[PDB]
Amino acid sequence: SMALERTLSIIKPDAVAKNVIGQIYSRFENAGLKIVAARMAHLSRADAEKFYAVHAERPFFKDLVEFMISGPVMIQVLEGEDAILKNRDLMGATDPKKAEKGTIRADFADSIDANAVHGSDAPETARVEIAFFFPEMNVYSR
Ligand SMILES: Nc1ncnc2c1ncn2[C@@H]1O[C@H](COP(=O)(O)OP(=O)(O)O)[C@@H](O)[C@H]1O
Repeated sequence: SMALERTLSIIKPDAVAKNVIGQIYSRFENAGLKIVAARMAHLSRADAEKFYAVHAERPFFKDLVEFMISGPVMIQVLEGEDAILKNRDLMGATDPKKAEKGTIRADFADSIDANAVHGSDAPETARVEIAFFFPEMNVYSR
């Protein structure tokens, strides 16, 4: 057995607009991950900037923020064995052109400029990202 983990997932505005929330949810659920918190939201500039602070110096920072506030997102906490890595494996590489066939990014995105999904990349970032978007009373382990 591996540790039971929680990770923060975002279906970005591109995939929400494509109306493929359900298909992406089924990738998680069929992989053995459970949706334990969820909310559709529309991020403010400030919140997007805070959430992606780690990339504040990167050349893509401005574009990322404008993209993430361009329309509603679907945010969820995924729980299961090895959830953090499992989610990342389902998402695929940052660049959809380089992502493996069958990943969410390969299947639902075309360029790095709009790449469908976010997932926490480590235990530490998972904790911070979950607490950013959900109070613990609105996360329901099962
Ligand atoms: N060169 C780029 N141009 C536009 N957006 C980018 C670029 N690189 C990264 N991004 C955006 O910033 C997000 C976070 O970057 P990063 O954490 O490095 O990738 P990942 O989301 O695969 O963990 C990416 O998922 C993507 O939406």
